Amino acid sequence: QISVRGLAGVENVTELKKNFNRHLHFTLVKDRNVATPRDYYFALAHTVRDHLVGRWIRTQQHYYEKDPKRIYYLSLEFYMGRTLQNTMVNLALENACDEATYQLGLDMEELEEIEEDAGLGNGGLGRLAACFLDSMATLGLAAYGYGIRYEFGIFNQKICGGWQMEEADDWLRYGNPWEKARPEFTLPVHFYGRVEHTSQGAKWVDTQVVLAMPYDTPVPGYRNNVVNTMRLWSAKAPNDFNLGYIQAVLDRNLAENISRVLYPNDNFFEGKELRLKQEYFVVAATLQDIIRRFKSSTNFDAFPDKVAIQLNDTHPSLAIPELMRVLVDLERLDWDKAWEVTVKTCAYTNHTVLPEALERWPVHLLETLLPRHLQIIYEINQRFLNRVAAAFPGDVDRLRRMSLVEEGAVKRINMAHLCIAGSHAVNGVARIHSEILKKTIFKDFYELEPHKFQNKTNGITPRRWLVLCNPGLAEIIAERIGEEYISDLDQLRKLLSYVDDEAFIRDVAKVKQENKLKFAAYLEREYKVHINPNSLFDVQVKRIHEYKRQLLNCLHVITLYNRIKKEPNKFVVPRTVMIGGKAAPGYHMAKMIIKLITAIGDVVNHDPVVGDRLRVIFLENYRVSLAEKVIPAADLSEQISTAGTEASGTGNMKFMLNGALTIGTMDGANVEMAEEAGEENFFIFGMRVEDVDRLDQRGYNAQEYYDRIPELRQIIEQLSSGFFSPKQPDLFKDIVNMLMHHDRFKVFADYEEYVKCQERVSALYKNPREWTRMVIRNIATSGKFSSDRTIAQYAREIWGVEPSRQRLPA
Amino acid sequence: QISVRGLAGVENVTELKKNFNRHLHFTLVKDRNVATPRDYYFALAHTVRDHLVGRWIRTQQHYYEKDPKRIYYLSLEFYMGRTLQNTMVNLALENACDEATYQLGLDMEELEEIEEDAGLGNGGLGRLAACFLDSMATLGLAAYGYGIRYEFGIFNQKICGGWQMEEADDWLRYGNPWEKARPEFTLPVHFYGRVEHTSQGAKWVDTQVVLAMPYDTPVPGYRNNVVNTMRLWSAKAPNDFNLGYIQAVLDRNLAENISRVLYPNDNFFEGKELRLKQEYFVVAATLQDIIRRFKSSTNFDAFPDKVAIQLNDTHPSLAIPELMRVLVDLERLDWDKAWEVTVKTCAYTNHTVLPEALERWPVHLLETLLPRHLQIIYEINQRFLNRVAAAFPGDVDRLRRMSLVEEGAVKRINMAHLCIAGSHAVNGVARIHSEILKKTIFKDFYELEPHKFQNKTNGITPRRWLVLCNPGLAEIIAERIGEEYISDLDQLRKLLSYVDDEAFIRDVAKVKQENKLKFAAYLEREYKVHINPNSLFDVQVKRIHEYKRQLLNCLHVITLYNRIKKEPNKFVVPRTVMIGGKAAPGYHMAKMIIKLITAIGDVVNHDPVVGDRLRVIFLENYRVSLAEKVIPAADLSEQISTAGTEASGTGNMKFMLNGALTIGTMDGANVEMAEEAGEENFFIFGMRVEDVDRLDQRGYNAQEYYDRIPELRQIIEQLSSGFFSPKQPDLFKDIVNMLMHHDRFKVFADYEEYVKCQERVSALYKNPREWTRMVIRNIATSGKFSSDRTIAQYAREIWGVEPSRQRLPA
Ligand SMILES: OC[C@H]1O[C@@H](c2cc(O)c(Cl)cc2O)[C@H](O)[C@@H](O)[C@@H]1O
Ligand SMILES: OC[C@H]1O[C@@H](c2cc(O)c(Cl)cc2O)[C@H](O)[C@@H](O)[C@@H]1O
Repeated sequence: QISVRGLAGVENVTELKKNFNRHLHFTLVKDRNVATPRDYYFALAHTVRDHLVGRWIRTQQHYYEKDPKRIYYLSLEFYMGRTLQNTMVNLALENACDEATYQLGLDMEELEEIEEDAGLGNGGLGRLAACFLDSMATLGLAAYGYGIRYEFGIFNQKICGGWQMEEADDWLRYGNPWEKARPEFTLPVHFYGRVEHTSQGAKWVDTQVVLAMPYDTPVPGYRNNVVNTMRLWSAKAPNDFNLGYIQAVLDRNLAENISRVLYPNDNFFEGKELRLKQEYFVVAATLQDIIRRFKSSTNFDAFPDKVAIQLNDTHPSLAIPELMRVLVDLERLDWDKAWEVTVKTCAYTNHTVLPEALERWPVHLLETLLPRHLQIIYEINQRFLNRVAAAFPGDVDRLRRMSLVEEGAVKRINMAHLCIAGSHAVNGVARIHSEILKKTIFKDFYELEPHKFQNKTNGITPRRWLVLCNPGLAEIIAERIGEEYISDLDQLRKLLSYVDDEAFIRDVAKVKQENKLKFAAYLEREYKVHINPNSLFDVQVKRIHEYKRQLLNCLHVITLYNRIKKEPNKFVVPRTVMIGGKAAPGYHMAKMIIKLITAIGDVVNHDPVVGDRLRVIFLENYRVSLAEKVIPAADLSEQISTAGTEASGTGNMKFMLNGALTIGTMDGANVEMAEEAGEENFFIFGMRVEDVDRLDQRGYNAQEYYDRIPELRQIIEQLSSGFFSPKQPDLFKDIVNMLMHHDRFKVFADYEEYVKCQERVSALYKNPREWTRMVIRNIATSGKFSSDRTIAQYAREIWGVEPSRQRLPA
Repeated sequence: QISVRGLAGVENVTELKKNFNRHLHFTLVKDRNVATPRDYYFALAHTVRDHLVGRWIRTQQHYYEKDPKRIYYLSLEFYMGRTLQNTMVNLALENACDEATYQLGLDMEELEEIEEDAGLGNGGLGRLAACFLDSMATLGLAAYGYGIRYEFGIFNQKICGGWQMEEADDWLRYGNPWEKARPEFTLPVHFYGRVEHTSQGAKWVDTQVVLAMPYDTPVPGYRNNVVNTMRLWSAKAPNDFNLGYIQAVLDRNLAENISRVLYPNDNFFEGKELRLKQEYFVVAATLQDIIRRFKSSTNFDAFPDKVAIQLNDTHPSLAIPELMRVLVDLERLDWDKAWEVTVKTCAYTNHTVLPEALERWPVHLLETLLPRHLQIIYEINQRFLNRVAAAFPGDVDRLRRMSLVEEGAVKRINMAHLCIAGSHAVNGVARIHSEILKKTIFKDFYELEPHKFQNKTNGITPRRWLVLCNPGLAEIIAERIGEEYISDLDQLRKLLSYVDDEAFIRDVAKVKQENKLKFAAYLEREYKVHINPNSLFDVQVKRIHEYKRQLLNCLHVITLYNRIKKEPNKFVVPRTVMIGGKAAPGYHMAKMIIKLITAIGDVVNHDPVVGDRLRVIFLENYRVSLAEKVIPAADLSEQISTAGTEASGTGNMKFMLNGALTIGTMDGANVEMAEEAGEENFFIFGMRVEDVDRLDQRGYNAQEYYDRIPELRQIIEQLSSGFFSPKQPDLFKDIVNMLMHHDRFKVFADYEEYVKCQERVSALYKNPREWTRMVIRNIATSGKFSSDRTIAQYAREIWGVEPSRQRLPA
């Protein structure tokens, strides 16, 4: 149908059809009379998978022969989403499969909806890893993603009576056609035990053993015939485990619980033992696999020339002392040489400055679980602090500030400090974030080793986040400037010469309207809710957190409602306000915010005087597959975190690429986005980081704002009195109390500027032509935020490898 | 190479080779450079599996269109063994695959050894179910095997210091290519809860739900293109199970433990709750599936015309009250009508008379776990005892004897009594066993309903137990009489006209010698033990139990050793005595018997004076795949259970079919075997059932035998003093004490006759020609013991269906 979706040749369509029928018969053991729609999905998936394997085998063969430097990306999260469409896009198979399935009497889009999301991440950090894998394959790097194959991913969110309910994400229930179990590469991982010192070094003995079994998933590059590997470990008990008899067999579950479930916290540290076991499990298995592959190329001098290990946050920080353990205890290298290799091999990416998100493990936990690693950590600390002492003699407070060991009630290890000490590069994820790191939390470290600190602004893959989810927009762009931009997003700048082109303006606007109509229909079909497709689609989708300030959005929504009630017969630009996202199960305040949103909807959506001028919808079960639907449909993107709290954001970039305008604070990547597009083409409001600092020094008093803003006072009084909860008048007392007395994120301080800025948004929306022209100026300058750019910078500036756009033979 | 293994046509071999290469590439994602031998096995398995699916789909389609009466065989055990070779044999693919793999540079037998046994059974009962499935498919019956997909089958047995060690049988580790998950047919099973009585009957409420997910395995008939289904249920937690968050997800294991492990007891009742849950789980899921299939053909009058349910022992006895529950509570049939349907549908096979093996469940367990079923059981009992009271007025002791409810310390339900009451047919498994049932334990029931009681003598499949495991013998037989006997074993009688044929005599003897040489080499290659291939192979392989009297064998072995030590330079027929089998983990005495066997070996095998004249080997990890190796190699089959204890035996039939002579008591099927071959061609010794009864009435005193048999006295003195355990002199005190004071199985009483009979065996072995002639007379009369005969009798006399040897189209 559309050009960017590839060729549907006679030979190709015929071959796809026969292979579809072969899989239905031989693989699924079905015929057309008994086949379910799910059987049809699987037949398609296996057919597409067949096209991957040839390239997969030849890619890994190519790496064996050429022996390039290998990049190992270690993460506890890979938020992959669905694989079928992505695979078709990257292999240029989409139109051919669409035609083939149509001729078989099937609708491909319907089959695509059957695939479960691979939900092995929480949000931004997990999705970044997924975008990064796509870009590394597209840029021809010999890269491997290593993680855990969780049996249960992020929970499915149900809303019951306005409250979030969690249910297990049993994503493997029907099987996963994309993964290949590799039980032959099973590796042992050790826990507990004790340390013995001999004549020939230390020995870690009396350990409990858990097996790590790898499952490999292919990662196709964009039309370059490269297929890299994501290797995910699964926990298995050894066969003599606990070996009355029946109980011993049932107790195997204990060991296998390591890979059972993803911790559902985003930007929050929960110091539970099972989480620590997960972190060591991934690191121990991965490092053995790395070293095995290195030896099959004795002399570890060349190790950093052939291996790069990227630590995604501090979660795999144990890679540093584990590498030291292997090099010193097992390979018998001297400490100083081992340390040189480790530092040159490892690099660390920081993703947050929130104190509650920083990993600080109790010494007593590491003592029992990983006694040898604790010893190595102490030795690293001693040697590091000796360097600090020599550099800044007599500065005793610096020594205590920089220590890997934090003293106090319980002694803890600061994992971020470990990562900096043992890595040759430390990077933040947006320019403002990387500056904050050097100025505040890692200032001491920056002073000691300034060369270590870098910036790598985040990006998103234009394959999933434009071509896949928004083919209509990708097509009208390709009509003007060709197809090269899909792997070279800077080419979108060429669209600036079309900002006054009336044909293009109409097309951009048409694509958005189509996206909005399709999404409006989806809301009725799957959730029975009626919305006006001509209204402004005002959307905030992201994890529910206090710092992300969904509450500030709520205040604006109520302001709009109160203004309509005050002057009903006055014209207002109609809005559909959509908010979605999951709350961590134990995060009470975030759960209360969800309830508030639904409660506001309950009042607003049923007020006759409001009509179809204002609607508030909570988007249930926000996840990658839902993002692919709602983002192309959005008009306004809400990126309203308190300045200095959102390290980067990536949702922001997705909205920019898909034709939404942004209302946002000067936080994270918003700063660089506004810089690229021009501040006049962005809706910037609120405190800058410097203004937040000034308020903190003076002392933040929310009462001041309540006293001086009558509209804000009305809302707080409505919340307190039970306007949005008539049967439970005091339901939102915790929210009001927090807002009034202990708001770390200064919601009130940005309220006036936010509401004023929102008025400017509504004004522009009244003029469709000038709204669309500003949209074009955004899309056209979004090129910097391709993860291809991000990965190219990592490759050149951290890993020491050159990216390549050259094809491998088909 | 050999005729019975089928044709290796040019077209077939070429096609197999290309499909092998396709699976290696596309299915396994490997090439010839990285492929492991296990990859080669899987490529072969997938290639052979492809040939099954066409026939599988068309068989199940045929059943849908023709709507025949369906046979449901319910068992907690299916001891299937390996599937690859069996599939090739039944599809006539063995020579073609052998040729194809040879041309690819691979040895097929080596690949066959890679397959794990499907060890989902304990011994005789589990293996009978497997033989039965083969025969039902071969006889063209619309039959379904229903059971549990245990994650862990029978434990692997390791011998350490002469002691049995158990390790988990992780048989699914590498995947199972034969099964097909059918998550679309997932069914809920209910546990616990309580009963509510309404206006419209009883209701079972507040239950805990476990999901039952089916996995289907194909069962090919012998060259008739029929492929039936074995459906095995796997336990799954529902997604809202327990739905802090992490613990709730980890607790899903509790529900899923139902299908985790096979209880490793054979012929022994362990009244554990998890076992009861397994028994209900299989029954509840199966019956819903049965009824679903029946409704898709309202009126349950025709139910018994379209459905037969065979209960394999009492393990699935809950099918009776579960069918009543469904019919009465859910379908709203009146009691009397529901009961008529149930009785006409169900039939029960008894497999034991041992009191310790009979299932007697505590009322308090059923009360908590299955409250509605207990109520139904009481009502069944009340109505049944009313019939007994009317038939035998005033006989109050009969009422208490026949009750389904046993009074005492703890009230129990006798599951065997339930089965008789609720089945239209009750059968034993050998003529003597079925007579014992009518005369002793079920005498009261036989008097009330004589028509109910039948015999169905057990059998074994001649596919696995001759063609597959002994191709050399199958071939020399086919040369003389053709190939028809493989599905018509009575044709072996034609071999009687060859008993004086010198060519045939030499061939039979040659095949045995070849089998013995191959097995002697196996013992060195995989277990580093040296044996003399010219010695008599004296083998007892079966589960270790007191009733099977491995101890009587031990006494004979020591007698032979003591006789050699007394007269070293006297000639004795050389023997290799092989004993193998697993002991239940909690069965202390059986574990002590294994230790005794190894201890005897330790002394005997290292005595220089003995030389290669006597060897004692314990066959480690006895299982189906090992049976296929050792049985064709045997000269003498030990079937020496105390008369009246072995219900049938099936190992006995396997040895008879494969050219071993039998030393045995007149117990189980031994009686019918001796009858078929002629008593002169069998080595029969010891007490008959009547002699055991006379001894019990008088009182068994073992001291009498000790006092009057000096050779027996010497052995007991050797055991007591520590001759076979010099470092632990009292190691075997428990064994001596049991033998002397509390031997339920009268080992001493048969010792003299056993030793005397063994002398006659040695005498015959000295004359190879007359030994072989007797062998021919055994093989020739083994036809009755084909499971095709057994199943034909079940079909005609119990199920009311006609078997068919007619092909379905290829
Ligand atoms: O860098 C990817 C994303 O990581 C997010 C992020 C950082 C973390 O440290 C953890 Cl544990 C989870 C997470 O989603 C940041 O909040 C977001 O600003 C950033 O865009
Ligand atoms: O009928 C099959 C076999 O079942 C055996 C047998 C009977 C049982 O009741 C149980 Cl629980 C397990 C078992 O293996 C009998 O001991 C044997 O004599 C018979 O040949």
